[PDB]
Amino acid sequence: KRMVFTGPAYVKDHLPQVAQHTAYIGEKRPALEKTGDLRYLWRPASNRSLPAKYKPEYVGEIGWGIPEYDFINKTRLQTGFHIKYEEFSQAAIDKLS
Amino acid sequence: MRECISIHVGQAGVQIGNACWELYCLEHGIQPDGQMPDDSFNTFFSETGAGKHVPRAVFVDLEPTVVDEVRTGTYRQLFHPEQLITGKEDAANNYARGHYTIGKEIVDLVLDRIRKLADLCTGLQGFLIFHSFGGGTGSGFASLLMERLSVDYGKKSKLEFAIYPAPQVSTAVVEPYNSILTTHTTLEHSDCAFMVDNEAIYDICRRNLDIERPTYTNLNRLIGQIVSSITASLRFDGALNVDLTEFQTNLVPYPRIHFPLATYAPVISAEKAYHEQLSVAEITNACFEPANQMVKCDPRHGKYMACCMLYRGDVVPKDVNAAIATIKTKRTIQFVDWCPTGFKVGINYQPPTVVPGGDLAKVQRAVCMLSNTTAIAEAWARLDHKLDLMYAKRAFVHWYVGEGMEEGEFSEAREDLAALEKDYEEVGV
Amino acid sequence: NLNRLIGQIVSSITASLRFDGALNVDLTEFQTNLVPYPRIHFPLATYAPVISAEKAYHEQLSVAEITNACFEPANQMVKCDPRHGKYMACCMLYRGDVVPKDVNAAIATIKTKRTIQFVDWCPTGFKVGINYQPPTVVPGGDLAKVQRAVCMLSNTTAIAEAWARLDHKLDLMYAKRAFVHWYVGEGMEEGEFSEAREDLAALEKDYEEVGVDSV
Amino acid sequence: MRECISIHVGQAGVQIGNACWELYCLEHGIQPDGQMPDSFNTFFSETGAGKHVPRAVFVDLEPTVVDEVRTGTYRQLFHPEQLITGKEDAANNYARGHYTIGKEIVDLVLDRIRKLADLCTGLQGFLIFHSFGGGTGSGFASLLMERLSVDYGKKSKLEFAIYPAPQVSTAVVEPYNSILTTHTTLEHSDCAFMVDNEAIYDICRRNLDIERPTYTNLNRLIGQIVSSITASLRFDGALNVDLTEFQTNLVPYPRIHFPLATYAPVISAEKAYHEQLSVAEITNACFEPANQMVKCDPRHGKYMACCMLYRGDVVPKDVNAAIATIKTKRTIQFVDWCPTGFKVGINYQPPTVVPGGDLAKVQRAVCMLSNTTAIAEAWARLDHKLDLMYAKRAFVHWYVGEGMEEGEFSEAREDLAALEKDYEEVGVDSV
Amino acid sequence: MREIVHLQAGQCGNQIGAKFWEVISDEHGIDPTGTYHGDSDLQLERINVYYNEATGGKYVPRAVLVDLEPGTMDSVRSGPFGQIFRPDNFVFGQSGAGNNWAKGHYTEGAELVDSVLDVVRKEAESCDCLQGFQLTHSLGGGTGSGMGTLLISKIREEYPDRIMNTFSVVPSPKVSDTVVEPYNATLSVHQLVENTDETYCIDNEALYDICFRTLKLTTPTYGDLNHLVSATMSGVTTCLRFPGQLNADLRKLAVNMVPFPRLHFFMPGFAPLTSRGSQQYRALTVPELTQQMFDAKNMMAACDPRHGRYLTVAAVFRGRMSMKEVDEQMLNVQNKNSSYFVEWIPNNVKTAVCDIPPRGLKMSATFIGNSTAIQELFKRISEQFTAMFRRKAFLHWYTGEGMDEMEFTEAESNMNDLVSEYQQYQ
Ligand SMILES: Nc1nc2c(ncn2[C@@H]2O[C@H](COP(=O)(O)OP(=O)(O)OP(=O)(O)O)[C@@H](O)[C@H]2O)c(=O)[nH]1
Ligand SMILES: Nc1nc2c(ncn2[C@@H]2O[C@H](COP(=O)(O)OP(=O)(O)OP(=O)(O)O)[C@@H](O)[C@H]2O)c(=O)[nH]1
Ligand SMILES: Nc1nc2c(ncn2[C@@H]2O[C@H](COP(=O)(O)OP(=O)(O)O)[C@@H](O)[C@H]2O)c(=O)[nH]1
Ligand SMILES: [Mg+2]
Ligand SMILES: [Mg+2]
Repeated sequence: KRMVFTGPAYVKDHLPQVAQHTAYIGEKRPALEKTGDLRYLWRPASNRSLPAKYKPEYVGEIGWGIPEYDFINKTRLQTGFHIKYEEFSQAAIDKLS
Repeated sequence: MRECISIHVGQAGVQIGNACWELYCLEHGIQPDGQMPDDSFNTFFSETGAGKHVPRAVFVDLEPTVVDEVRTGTYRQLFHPEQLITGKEDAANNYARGHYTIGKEIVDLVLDRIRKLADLCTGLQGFLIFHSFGGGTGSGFASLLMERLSVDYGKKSKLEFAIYPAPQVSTAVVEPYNSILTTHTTLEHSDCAFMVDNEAIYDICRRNLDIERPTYTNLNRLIGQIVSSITASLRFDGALNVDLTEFQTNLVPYPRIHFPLATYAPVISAEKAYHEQLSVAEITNACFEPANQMVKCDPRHGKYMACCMLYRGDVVPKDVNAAIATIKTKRTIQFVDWCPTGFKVGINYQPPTVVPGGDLAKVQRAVCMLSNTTAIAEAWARLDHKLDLMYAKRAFVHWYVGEGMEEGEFSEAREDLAALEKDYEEVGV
Repeated sequence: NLNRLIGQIVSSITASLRFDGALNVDLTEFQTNLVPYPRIHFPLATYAPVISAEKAYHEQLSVAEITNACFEPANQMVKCDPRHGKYMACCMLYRGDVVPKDVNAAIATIKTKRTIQFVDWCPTGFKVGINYQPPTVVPGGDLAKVQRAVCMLSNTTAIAEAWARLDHKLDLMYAKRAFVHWYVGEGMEEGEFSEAREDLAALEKDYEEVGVDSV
Repeated sequence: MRECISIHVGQAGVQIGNACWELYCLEHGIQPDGQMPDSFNTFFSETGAGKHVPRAVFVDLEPTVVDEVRTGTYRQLFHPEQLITGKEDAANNYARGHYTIGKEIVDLVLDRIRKLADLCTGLQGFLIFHSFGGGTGSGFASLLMERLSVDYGKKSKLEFAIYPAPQVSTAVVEPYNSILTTHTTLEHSDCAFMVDNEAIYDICRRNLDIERPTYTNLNRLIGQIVSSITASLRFDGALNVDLTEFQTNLVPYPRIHFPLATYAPVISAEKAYHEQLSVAEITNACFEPANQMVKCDPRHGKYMACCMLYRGDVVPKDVNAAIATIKTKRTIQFVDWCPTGFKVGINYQPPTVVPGGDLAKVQRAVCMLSNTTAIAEAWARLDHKLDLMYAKRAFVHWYVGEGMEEGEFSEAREDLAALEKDYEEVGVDSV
Repeated sequence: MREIVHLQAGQCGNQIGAKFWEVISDEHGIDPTGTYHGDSDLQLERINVYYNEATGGKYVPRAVLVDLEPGTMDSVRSGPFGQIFRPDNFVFGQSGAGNNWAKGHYTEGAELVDSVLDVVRKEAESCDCLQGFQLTHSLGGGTGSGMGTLLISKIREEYPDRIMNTFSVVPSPKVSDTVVEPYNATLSVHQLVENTDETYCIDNEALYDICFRTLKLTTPTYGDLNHLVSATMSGVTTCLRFPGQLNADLRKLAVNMVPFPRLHFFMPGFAPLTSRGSQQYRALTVPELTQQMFDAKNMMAACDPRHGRYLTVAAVFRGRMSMKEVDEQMLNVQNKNSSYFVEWIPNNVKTAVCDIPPRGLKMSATFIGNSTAIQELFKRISEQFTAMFRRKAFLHWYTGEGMDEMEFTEAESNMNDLVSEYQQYQ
């Protein structure tokens, strides 16, 4: 059966004893090559730590440097090779509509 | 919500409680007057609005000369005045007087006080019954107590801390008569009966300690240390907490084979403890000798059935399984073929406390093994021989029958213990 | 690094709809030229002037050899060797400053070589279209900035060899009934895979039977 | 990783050890209470309570040699359970160390040895101190040798025995005891070092300025010759040897395992102001008969194998020059079947000086370990001393009443005659 | 918007979850009080998968905490990260299970399951699109094995179209922590076979061995032991929270991992496992990563795969890497070890990648493996069971509750059929 309260005399809750040192007494001389903790596997360093970014902030990716390095495709942009809608094509467009 | 109610009956029970409740007030912040100058006390101590703490125990005896010491001791402001129940006539080493004539007269008062203590409780799960198999009150009145409690509170696990009679040294003469009857009337109402022998703490204090010439008060401190190791998990945190329910579904295989032992491993002086390394692989290794146990019977006669280990202080688990894996590789330590698992561990996260002016060392590690061995069958065999040599010529029969006994229950408890010995031989095939 | 190649292939495909040229190819002559039969419409794709920004300016890139390295089996986007099969119909789309004459010159070289083989019922084989606009390049791009580009679409019977392993994979998997209960839970029959395999085998039979000749 | 276990059985062993452990704690920073205000665990065991308990088992069957240890300044430094004490003295009887009263205490010694070795992880030998004359050192040591060699086996046990001198002696039954303890140890030992007290008396009289010596000076010199054996574990040098390295460089045959030990610069403090203690003079200063710690001249024998361990500021260049000139002289005898002869070990740790001791602060020191054929005359004289007394079975009536029969002396005779014939078989050459 | 619900029963499950929520809170930049204090907006983007949003920017985990005794949640709540958990989601019993499967299944479990179902029905219907359920328990325990399986049975009856995944701790091969462990494990995994969809088996001895040799840690604790379980724990649902080149949720792995419904017993792993004194000298690249993966002693279970053959192998990568080398090395490790894979399946390795590496590692990955070498793990349990059951060792705590012998027999029969099914495909 379920309690409302887990404390003495059906009031409030139980605060257990917390171990101050959960680690182990090195009874002999503690070794230098001893990997005592295990939170070191992924610890962010203080202050400086790499955030999570996206593809436009990447390198060699999609959407990277498209408006910045636009001078490389400028010679293919400024040529007069795109088809310009003359009178007859516009007339056909208006003919359908 | 893990409380215990301690029942101390008999001279041995009250004298043991004088040390157990001395240790308990020290482990918490309890002053001897019942004051604490953040709620781990609740397994043994209550709370009254002025700040006073009142323990949950029933010191009951049939003669007043022992409880009158507690009434005028250094703990007279701590206990409830009513919970120190006393009688007026000693049972006088008689199962009959403690079970039929005097005990039935006063058994309603102790049951009423126990009922009040349970009404104060919310999550009670255990009974800690302290007595000895020797005398009359601790063998007859305790037996009537468990007879009445097992029919009243139902399936609540009552654990029993009884003092076994040694086969070579004993105080009284009528000892087999007062042990056979209580074992017969206990065997169907108990769950676990941890047995301690008096001679096997004497030789330990001679050997491990450099104590020569000790008294009962040295034995009661070791008993209190073991009983505090039993209920250590209800008070403090740890990796594996073991409460009183899994002392009961783990240590006893069959409903009749429920007589386990006890053993405290790091028992040493506070001067030898400087120069000896208290490694977990050592104290566990120094726990299985025949010379380090609190029962005289050598475990080499039989096979272990189920063992439970309790660790206190900074014990880390891999040396635990390294220790009990090296234990399994020893040809001397023999198990049964039908229990391939064998062990059970429990880890706590606080060092064992030492009373000022005590004997035991200041140590950070502690092991308490509650083993269950076949070799206790010899302990019943020698006491069976002692029963049969006395009853054959009716050595002390008239003291019993003259206080509401018959002849037939003497000639049925013999068959009950023969059946118990037959069961103990059966589990070793 | 692959999605930009696919984007370049698809930009070369629809290049005629975007810029003027000498021989514009609308999206209908692709169907009429590369698809002989209604079921046989599985061509390859080859972009030949794929090169870095450093191995482009050490060399001249005429139309004779960008039309030559394209026919080699190390430049198509499906693992299949064109020497095993026979080409059905071929489409070449030239972007950039390509004079029309050396296109037919390189064509005359290609039809001369005996190391590749065609099917008999295609005496023409090649449909070409010259767009007049060069390809564009991407910032941070792998591809070099180049003037000439070609994209080939080739209907070959060697793409049935790409189908000749997936059916074998299905015969290995379906024999032991592995991973079937995830499919038959949501309204699927155990026999749908059977008819799918029969349809694929019919496609393999069609590719086998197209390349034979009746004399 | 580099541990060693010391057993000091008998009176002579512990009277060596009480100065030996002073030397050991003085070479490190350990106070005599046990606190320090790696490179120590070859002889000690650091505990979590900061105490430094040594690895030693002090055993005697009579209490009057261990209680002054238990009340001395080292009472806080030892472990007070390993100081094993009997009740009755063995009293110069081999029967009372091996048969009658030694067998009810050897179980505790074996249990403490097992408990000491279980804590260690890198055991490489034993350091057993006894004497060949008495009853405890010749009776109880030989009892636990048979146990240690059957429960450990392949480990290389090292022992130190004080051999009975030719002229001077104290007991009169020791010709019986030495042959009795040789008969049993010979098949369960690896490398034991003989020292004679008469030779130390000559050394402490001649090149040591102090006359009228006590036993403390001899024990200090023996502690210095032991500390040079284990100087290659707690201190790292140029040429390092371990304890089992000695097992394979000094024992040509399983019966011949009795080498000697000499310390070269055993010179005074006033005379050290006058000498150039270079390695060239040190290397052949130990080769003289006046500095050998066994009263036997080498010229009647041949140096069968030799091992040298150097200490202090010793460069290995002039060591080769010093060791080359030794085998050029004709008098340092060498025969055909052992052409190499020598082995060298160096370290960078200077030999220390105990304040109040006599040995001067020298900075180069070698100890020589050598087994010679010039020890067979000692076995011949012990054999003669036994057979002069067994002509009418003189002192046997004490032995036979305490455990064994008369026939145990004939087996020891048949052992020692075989040893003598083995030595003279080794001495001759094969053409 | 693919929410998940976390369940934990027993002290083992609670203390594993207490470190999993450590790892997840560190990953998403969540304070102990329940406030977000990270830097990037990517760590907030799919925070709904593991957390429930509240007003004021307070985030509450979607976890349900339960057992039979008040022992361990008092330490769980009073810990460093105990204030984030909802006070409503703390449900509990009175009597400890006492390492009994009967007490956690019929007597106390029956009267406590209703409130746990209340909490689960409260939380599950609030989510936008529930992906599945996640549970942590121990096979050898009383309140874990007896009651988490009851929770699985009572949940599977109500959502039959979701994915069930459990996080088990198998009994150790050498040292037992409870003498009724085969009794308490056989029935639990018998109930686990027919109900769940994907399970992950963890052995303590394998973790000790990997923490002693590879990690060079002579003294790890239980808190540091649960960190590796948390590592393989958060690594399997990383594509549900972060974008990647090739995303794979839990259902995609369930499809690619389970060829037949009764064979879903998987062995978890973790790739970048180094020592502290050898961190500067690692040079993390994809070759040494995949060579550290398929090493037999990198596995978190007590089963060495050399006695068996892999059926299907998963490999979820995380971080900045290219793609040909992944395909190349799953080609290579499958090619030269064709004796250790099945010949009736052409491709055995499922690969997935993500774009955001963990906090402080250049790249990381998680190994999930379905091998037919797990039949030996059930074989020793069956041997211990049929050795204890033959002489009726501890049964009277089960028939003394209201069970039957024939249910023990049918559990052992199901175990034998499972072992035979795993053996037949070899
Ligand atoms: N170990 C230990 N045993 C005790 C102690 N006090 C009494 N005993 C045991 O108690 C036994 C004596 O019989 P009891 O059980 O005390 O007699 P009783 O039933 O209490 O009856 P009364 O003594 O009149 O109260 C002896 O065998 C003792 O070994 C004690 O303080 N420590
Ligand atoms: N160098 C040295 N030799 C000693 C010392 N004490 C005794 N001896 C020698 O030991 C020889 C006698 O053998 P012991 O070792 O004393 O006899 P034991 O082993 O004690 O046998 P018990 O006297 O019966 O106990 C004597 O000849 C002495 O030369 C000592 O303190 N230093
Ligand atoms: N790795 C790990 N294992 C644990 C932890 N706590 C308990 N266990 C394991 O759980 C098993 C005990 O079962 P348990 O679930 O605690 O019993 P129950 O709580 O009564 O159901 C033991 O074999 C332990 O190895 C933990 O914090 N970490
Ligand atoms: Mg009494
Ligand atoms: Mg003596």
